[PDB]
Parts: sequence; structure tokens; C-alpha cells
Amino acid sequence: MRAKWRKKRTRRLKRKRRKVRARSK
Amino acid sequence: VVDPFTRKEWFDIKAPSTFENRNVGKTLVNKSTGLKSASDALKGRVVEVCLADLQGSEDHSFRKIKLRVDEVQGKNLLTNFHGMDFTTDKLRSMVRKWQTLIEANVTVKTSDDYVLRIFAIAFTRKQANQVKRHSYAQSSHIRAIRKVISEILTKEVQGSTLAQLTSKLIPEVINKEIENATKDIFPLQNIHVRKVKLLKQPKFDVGALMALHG
Amino acid sequence: SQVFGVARIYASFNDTFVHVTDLSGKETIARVTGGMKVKADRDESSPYAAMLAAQDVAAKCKEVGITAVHVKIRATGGTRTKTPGPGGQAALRALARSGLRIGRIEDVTPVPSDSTRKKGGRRGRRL
Amino acid sequence: SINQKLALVIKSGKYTLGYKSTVKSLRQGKSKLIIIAANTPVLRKSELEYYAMLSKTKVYYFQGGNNELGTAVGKLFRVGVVSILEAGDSDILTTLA
Amino acid sequence: AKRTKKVGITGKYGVRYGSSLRRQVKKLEIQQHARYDCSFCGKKTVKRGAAGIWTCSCCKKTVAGGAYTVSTAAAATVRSTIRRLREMVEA
Amino acid sequence: PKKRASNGRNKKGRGHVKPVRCVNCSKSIPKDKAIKRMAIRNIVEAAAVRDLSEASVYPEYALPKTYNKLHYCVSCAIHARIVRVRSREDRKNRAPP
Amino acid sequence: GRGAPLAKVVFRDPYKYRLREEIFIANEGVHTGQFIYAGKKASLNVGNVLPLGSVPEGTIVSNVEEKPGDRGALARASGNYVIIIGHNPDENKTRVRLPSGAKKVISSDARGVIGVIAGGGRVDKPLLKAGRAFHKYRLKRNSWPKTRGVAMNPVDHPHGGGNHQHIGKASTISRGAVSGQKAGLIAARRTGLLRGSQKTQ
RNA sequence: GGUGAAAUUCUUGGAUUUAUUGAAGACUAACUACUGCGAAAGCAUUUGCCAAGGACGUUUUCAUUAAUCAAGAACGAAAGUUAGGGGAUCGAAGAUGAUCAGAUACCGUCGUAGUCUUAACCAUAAACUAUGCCGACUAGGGAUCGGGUGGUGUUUUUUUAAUGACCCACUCGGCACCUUACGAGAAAUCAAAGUCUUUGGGUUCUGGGGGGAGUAUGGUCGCAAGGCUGAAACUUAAAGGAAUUG
Ligand SMILES: [Mg+2]
Ligand SMILES: [Mg+2]
Ligand SMILES: [Mg+2]
Ligand SMILES: [Mg+2]
Ligand SMILES: [Mg+2]
Ligand SMILES: [Mg+2]
Ligand SMILES: [Mg+2]
Ligand SMILES: [Mg+2]
Ligand SMILES: [Mg+2]
Ligand SMILES: [Mg+2]
Ligand SMILES: [Mg+2]
Ligand SMILES: [Mg+2]
Ligand SMILES: [Mg+2]
Ligand SMILES: [Mg+2]
Ligand SMILES: [Mg+2]
Ligand SMILES: [Mg+2]
Ligand SMILES: [Mg+2]
Ligand SMILES: [Mg+2]
Ligand SMILES: [Mg+2]
Ligand SMILES: [Mg+2]
Ligand SMILES: [Mg+2]
Ligand SMILES: [Mg+2]
Ligand SMILES: [Zn+2]
Ligand SMILES: [Zn+2]
Repeated sequence: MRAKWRKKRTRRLKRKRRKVRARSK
Repeated sequence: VVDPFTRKEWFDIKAPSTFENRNVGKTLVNKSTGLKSASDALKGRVVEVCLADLQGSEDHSFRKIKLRVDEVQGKNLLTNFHGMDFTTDKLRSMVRKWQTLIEANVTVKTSDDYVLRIFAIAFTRKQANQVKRHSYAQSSHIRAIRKVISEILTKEVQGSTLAQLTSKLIPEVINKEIENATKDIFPLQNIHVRKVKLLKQPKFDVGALMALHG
Repeated sequence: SQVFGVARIYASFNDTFVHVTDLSGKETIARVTGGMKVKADRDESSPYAAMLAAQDVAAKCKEVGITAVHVKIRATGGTRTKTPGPGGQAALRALARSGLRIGRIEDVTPVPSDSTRKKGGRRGRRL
Repeated sequence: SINQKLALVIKSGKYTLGYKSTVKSLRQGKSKLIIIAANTPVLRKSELEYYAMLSKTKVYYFQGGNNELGTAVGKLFRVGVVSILEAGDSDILTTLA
Repeated sequence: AKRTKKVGITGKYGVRYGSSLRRQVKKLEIQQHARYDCSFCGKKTVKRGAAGIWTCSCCKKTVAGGAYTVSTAAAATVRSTIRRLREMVEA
Repeated sequence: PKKRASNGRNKKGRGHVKPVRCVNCSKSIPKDKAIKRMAIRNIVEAAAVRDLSEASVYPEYALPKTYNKLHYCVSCAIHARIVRVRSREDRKNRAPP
Repeated sequence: GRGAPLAKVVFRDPYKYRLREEIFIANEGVHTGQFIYAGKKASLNVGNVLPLGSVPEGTIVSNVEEKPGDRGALARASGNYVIIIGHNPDENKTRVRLPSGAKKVISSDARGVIGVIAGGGRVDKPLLKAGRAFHKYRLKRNSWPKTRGVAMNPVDHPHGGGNHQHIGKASTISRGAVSGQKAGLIAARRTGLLRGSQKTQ
């Protein structure tokens, strides 16, 4: 997949894992 | 089944004094019925006619003129001055590459308290031995010429009543006076005023209006 | 000699306009356009239609007052193609060939000091 | 400029600052020119302008607030009026003033 | 010593009412308690009381202004657009 | 690899030029890279020139033309107008004809 | 209880030897000791009161009269004003635009005071807490606090009752509704979050 | 009206067209170029103001004050965020008309945020010349920009000049281009990417097969979005570059 769409893929993927992890702080 | 042409009137347009011919053309209005007649209803139009059709010769083929109509009397609607424009083809052919364009303008009044904004346009020319292909100015050239043209354009206006300013612009008295004060700065081919628009005029004064008719 | 009018041919793409008016502009006469003499919605500007539009247009011109008329051609302009459309050359031709006289035509296409961002966006109409 | 001229007076001439001492000078005819700040209230202005004409003294209306006039004389405080007792190397007394 | 990292005067409300509301207040509150330059007497002695009212400590002049600042941007331009129009009726 | 010393067109020593909009498809494109043609053409055309001066006042009167600039996005320039393509070295030829 | 400061402005009585004092709303910029001029022929300076006919277009005035002489109707709240947008010298009307955006046309004799009204921006500060609103309405009128009609029993309000808290029918009430019916969104010509640019055409 | 062609849409409300006149916000057309300026981003209407700057000129002054730089800091297209104002235009979103097997798109309509501005943030771009800075040397050519020097040069005539513009030769410092290649390179090409196995002028920075991965983790900045710093396990014999023939 295009570089910048892969860059966008792992951006959401990071944002969601950041999200899921904070349910635990 | 109306055909308002069976109902429209007709009117012949007369031009101001300082030109060659005064006969301009024809128009159509309506019947002068009471309660919204034909007189004070429109009459306040403009007609854009080339002054080479108003002066005959073709050394003025460009330079459109606007004639606003002020009054009317007995199938005769005299007109006065409203502005001057340039033909698009002429301008689009003055603006050639490989040279500098210079524009300037200034708002100004007159004795007859008309206010207007005259314009000016000029291009740089080559010296008649010049090797280099473009011949541009030096951006202080351009500033000085603008200030000088502006200095010149203010003396001619407020010099008595756009009527006489009408006389001033036709034979290009301004253009060569520009060429005079300019030549000590830069060659500058193609100087014209190129444009002037009216924006405010004083009260009607039916008297001074008829001061160019007979 | 003659009695003058103004032609003012707006000949853009997808249609052509003609209409004679009084030299003051305020009062007008005898318009009909190119979408009035053919029905296919794609030939609204084609010369075969702009001809028949100029045919009926010069008719009422002599049928009311005019013996001659100046012309002011015009394209879409503004921020558009700025070039004349197809049915402009035929319209002027098919009215000077009607018998009317032609005097001192210019082009009144609207040309700005560029602004008002053109439509179609940065990547342009892409097809 | 006018300030550059006032600067010349300050570094070579005699002067005084403040409303009370410029009247001491105006009564004794010692002042050659008084400078009046923009925001000085009119009553004081009209009062000095009377003293000044009885002294036959010229009056320069400084186009600036009393803060700027204090900077003009080169002081950190503010002054409402200046009085030139002796013009030094400057030409303020016989110039555009 | 720097006492608070961002709340400043707004620290009196402590944790209450939500950071953003406190932020908006802190701005106008700083706007409204401050000492301003006096047009008339050239000192910075203008202070407020009773939003709208601005009086000078000495020289005892009182100016009508904006609710939490002396000059408001609106009345500022209105000043100039009146200055402009006025000059149209002498020249 | 790199296939043009200009890289697309004409910008050395400038940094950023302002884009113009394509006269054909409105694609924005920098002015230095904005393949340009002057449109010089009479108002009348091939055959309408004789019919023009035939039923007309003003002996031949002027016949003036229309002028305007044209700006193409390379794609559109390649689709119709002066592009076509050149061999490896013919490209460098900047002669108009 | 008022947003804007007032301006006490004393005049001479042209008919009796006495001072007569008026109460103006303080237009921003006016100050103690200023001279206010009031009249047909009067300078176009902030603080003066002039008939709408006698100011150019673009003038920005407050406390303007609806009919001439009503001693001040429009543009009185802190921060408001009206702008003159044109004149009709025959019939001497003067078209203005009011703070709402409405464009009323009134007599050219109507009087307004040059400038805008002091105390602007007052509504940009959060009240931040109940008490501020308490002391606010304490010096206006007993309008605060507001029990929701949806928290009362039906005796009390159209919205009252139900085993859940809800309006139960459309809260848009017609103009022709009768007293005791009109509660909610009276004569609402539209509803919902106003998205898109406002600013009357 | 719009299109390849159509349709959604606009039309007794006189639509589209024309005419006179006004409002608002935006942009600066043509002149505009292998032309200018700034550290870069960037920068094109006039005029006034405000401070700034290189090049040149120089028989002026100081006299090693410098070169380059971890940390640190100033600026930093666009989009985006906060609070006002602005909201003409174009228009992420969304709704539509069409096309398509489908068509969440391409084309057409509507149009939210946005686009503009003030006050604050954000600090990223193929932010490009994909090419550090200071210094030296090494090769030919004609253009152009700025400054300067040379003239019994041309043109402006007033009465001969003075000027201004132009011409010719030179010399600094510019943006570039042309031909060569002694030379260099894997080549494409390159007066630097040259003066390197005949390997050393000063100095800063980064890279060490491909994925994993700019991911995890910690730190820190940010209102958010995200920025900077930044691994490993495991997997894999290729990935890649330039050129040649198909
Ligand atoms: Mg939880
Ligand atoms: Mg294509
Ligand atoms: Mg390639
Ligand atoms: Mg480029
Ligand atoms: Mg760039
Ligand atoms: Mg109560
Ligand atoms: Mg409640
Ligand atoms: Mg409530
Ligand atoms: Mg209950
Ligand atoms: Mg009930
Ligand atoms: Mg009910
Ligand atoms: Mg209920
Ligand atoms: Mg509920
Ligand atoms: Mg321009
Ligand atoms: Mg908008
Ligand atoms: Mg969609
Ligand atoms: Mg669909
Ligand atoms: Mg979608
Ligand atoms: Mg980067
Ligand atoms: Mg690049
Ligand atoms: Mg060389
Ligand atoms: Mg070789
Ligand atoms: Zn004071
Ligand atoms: Zn294109």
C-alpha cells in the first residue's frame, strides 16, 4: 500500500492502542 | 399578439460641443403616458461610441467615449460627458513582452466641481542602436515617471471644467507633455491616458448644461 | 446614413447568444439564441444552429428599426476559458451576410486582475 | 529633525523644565521659545500663551505627549513644557520655528 | 520564586469549573485589573471599577470604556470611521 | 533517475513561484512550469473576411485581432498542444519553431 | 442591574435661569468634563446627539429614537449600536441596521448619539458559578433559577410527568396557541443546531 | 444550465441575456523572463512611514576580533487547534444527479468546516539542488543582473555642452546557460560529484543487507492532532542503483 496511507494506518493503530491502554492507567 | 414595437417611441441622440458631429443615433422608449411617462423614467442612459466615429478620422480609432444623457426637449436628448475607455484590442497589442509596463493614476476635481480619476499607461522602448533584447527600466525610473506623470495629470485637471478637459484629451496634449518630462528619465514609447472614469458630479444646473449647445 | 444598434454576441460553449439593442443598451430587441433553433442539447453552440439563430435575429432587426449595428463579441470570461466559443464566427458571419452593415466591433470578454479561485480544485477536472 | 534640533539645545544651551519655572522665565523675559506638549490641558496652554505674548515669546506646539517631550529633552521623567533660556549651538530660535 | 506554572491570578478558583473556563476568565480578569495609560495626563493611573467605567488616580478623569478593557476594538475602529466621515464634511 | 536539468521547467535561484490555473482543466501548476501560448487570431476568420468588408461601412476600417495568454498543466499540454515528445537529446532543444 | 454605564450630562435651561440635568447612556470614549453638543447643526463627534438625517452613511450611533422625540429607543445595551445605510431625502427617511440585524427605516429627524455604548465584551466572561448569576439577577428581577418544566408534575407544566423525563410531544408551539400552552419553542420556524454561516444576506 | 453524452437544478418570480447603480470579501491578471531579493519558509497595484541588507567604491577605522559547530535558541509553506472578527470565492465533510456488475470514487449539483484577519498554539513538506559550511587550486565560450573605471563612441540640440538612454572594452560580485574534458563516477552524468591506493587544508552531520519499524517501551513538548529522542525478538537471500537488449 502507498507509503502515506500506511503512515495513516499505523497512525490510527497507535491512537487506538494509546486509547485502549489508558482504560487501565 | 402585442408586439410592443407598435407602442414604443423613438428618439435621436445629440452629442456635446467639442467634437466633429453631434448626431449620434436613435433609441426607443415608450409612449409618454401620464403616471410613469417616458421623460423622467429613463433618459439617464449612456452610449458608448468610438470617437473616431465622432471625429471621422482613424488616428483615433481606439479610445471609446461614454455619453450620459442629461436632459431632453422635443424629440432631442442632448448628452454630456461620462468617461473614456480604451479598446481591448489596442491595449492587448500595446502590452508586448520584452519591455516594462508603467501605469499611474490620480483622483482630482475641476472648477465645474466634477470629480474623476484619470489613468495613464506607458511602455519602455529600445534605443535605435540597442543590442540587448529587452530594455527594462530600473524601478526608480518607474517611481519617478509615475510621480512626474501624476504631477502632470493634476495640473491639466482642475484646469477649468472637464468640458475643457474634454478638449484637452482629444489631441493628446497630455501625452506629449509626458514625453517631455519623461525623456530625461527613460525612452518610453506609447504614452496615453488610456482611461478616465467619472464618479461624482455637482447639481444639475440646467444653465451651464446648455452652455455647449445651439 | 444608417440607423445603428449594438449586437453583443455572447458566444460561449454549450450555447450562443445574439441580441440587438439600442445604442444606449437600456432598450433591447429581438434576442433569440442558439438553443432556440435546434433541440439536441449538445448542438446548442454548434454553427449550424448559430446560423439559424442569426437568421431570425437579423429578421426582426430590419423588421423594426435597424439598418446597421456594431458588434461586441464575448466569451464566458470571468475565471472561465476566456476564448470565444464555436458559434461566434458563424453568428457574426450569418448576420453580416443577412444584409446588415458592420461597424467597429470589439471584444468585451470579462478579464480580471486574477482572483476568485477557479473552480475544479487544485488537481483539476481529471477524467 | 525637530528633536535633533532640541537635542542640540540640550547639550549646548541653557533651559528649564516644568510649568512653574517656565513662568519664572516668562515673567523675566528670559525665555526665547517655549515648547508645549500635546496632552497639556488647554487651560495651562492658554495661560502660557498669554504669559508668552506679554513676554513677546515664541511658542512651539510640540506634536507629542508630555512623555515624548521628556524623551525629547533626554530625561527619564516627563515634561509638559520647556523653556529655552539660551540657544546653544542650535538654530531652533531662527529656523522653521 | 515562580509560584504557579499557568493558573496565575486564576489560582483562587483552584480545581473548580474546568480548565478552559478558568483560562477564559484569567484573560479578561488580567485585562480588567490592570493599570492603563491616561490619555489626558500621561500617567499610567487608569484603573477600573464597575465594568465600563475607567477613572484616573490623579487628574481625576473618568472615561467610559469596554467592560474589561479601556478601549475595545469595536469602539476603536468606530473612532476612526467617525474621524473619516467627519473629515468628509469640512473638506 | 533525474531526467531533466530544469527538473521540470525553469526555476533556479527563486525558491517558490506562484501557481497559475490551467486554461483547460483548471489544474494548478507553477507559473515557471506552465507551458504558455499567446492566442493571436482575428475576430473574423478564413472566409468571413470578404463578407465582412462587403456589407460594412468604413473602408476596410482596421481588422484588429484578439490576444490572450494560455496556460496548460503538462498533462493537458501533453494531451493536445505543443508537447509531443522528443528523443533523449532532442529534448534539450529549446528552439521554438 | 444595567450593563452599560450612564452619563450625567447637565445643560442650561434656555427658558429659565437654572441647570437641568439629563441621564444619557455613556457612549464609549466619552469622559468627565467633555462638552456634548445636541442639535440639527452639530459636529459629528463621538458623544454628540444628531438627527439621523444630518449624519453621512456609515455613521455609528446609539440610543436612537424610533419616532423622533421618544428620547431613545434602539441600541441601548452595552456594546450595541446602529449603522445608517442610506437616506431618502424626499420623505426624509434614513435606513438603519439594528443590532439584531433588522434593517428598519425611520425618520431623518430621529436622534442618535455618535459612537457605541460603553461596557462592551461584558458577555465574554464566564459567570463561572451560580453565585455570580445569583447576584446578577438579584438586581434585575426574580427570573433565576429556572426549574425545567420537565422536572415538575403535570399540574405544573405541559412538560410535567411521565415515568421518564421527556417532553412527550413536539415542543414547537404555534403562535395561535393559548396561554398555558405556549412553553418550549414558540412559533419556531426551524429548529436544531444552526450550522453554516449566519449573517442575514 | 452543465457534460463525452445526459440528469439532479433555474425558468410569469420574467429566468439565461441587457442596461444604470451599489454592497461585501478575496486576489493582484496581461507586463512575467532559464530576470530580482531574503537564512530558509518565502516575496509582484499605488503611495507615505519605519527600521534592516548585500554587491561595489575606498591611499578611512579597529588589528586576529576568526572557520565550523553537541547543548540551547530565533524563524519556519500547507493543513490543523483555541478565542474574536470575516465569511465574496473556491470548497476535506455530508446530501444528491449520473456512470458501473458494483462506484462509498472519477464527472455534475448543493454545501458544513475551511479558505481571509487579529491574539495565541502547532513545528511538520519530494521544507529538493533529493548534493553541509569556510579556504585553495585546476578550462574555453558567448548572454544577462548590480556596482565601478576607461571614450577627439552613437542618439536626445539649445548654441556647444551637462545630463539621461544606448554602444564598445575592462574589472569585481550575482542568477544561470553553452562546449569540452585534462579529471571523476557503477553509470545516468558532474567545473565539481575534479585536484584519492601518487589515499591528509579546517570543521559539522548522518549511513553500515532487506523486512520487523519509525513499530514497542521510557523520557520530553503539545489543548488536541501529533513532534523529538527511539529499541529488540523474530524473519529473510536478497532488497536496491544505473545502464543494455528485448
Ligand atoms: Mg475506566
Ligand atoms: Mg486523462
Ligand atoms: Mg522515471
Ligand atoms: Mg519549479
Ligand atoms: Mg520550496
Ligand atoms: Mg428566585
Ligand atoms: Mg434548570
Ligand atoms: Mg432552562
Ligand atoms: Mg418529580
Ligand atoms: Mg396539562
Ligand atoms: Mg400539549
Ligand atoms: Mg412529561
Ligand atoms: Mg431528558
Ligand atoms: Mg497588477
Ligand atoms: Mg465560507
Ligand atoms: Mg461524498
Ligand atoms: Mg449513487
Ligand atoms: Mg464517502
Ligand atoms: Mg523531515
Ligand atoms: Mg525540487
Ligand atoms: Mg568558466
Ligand atoms: Mg565522457
Ligand atoms: Zn490622568
Ligand atoms: Zn490542464
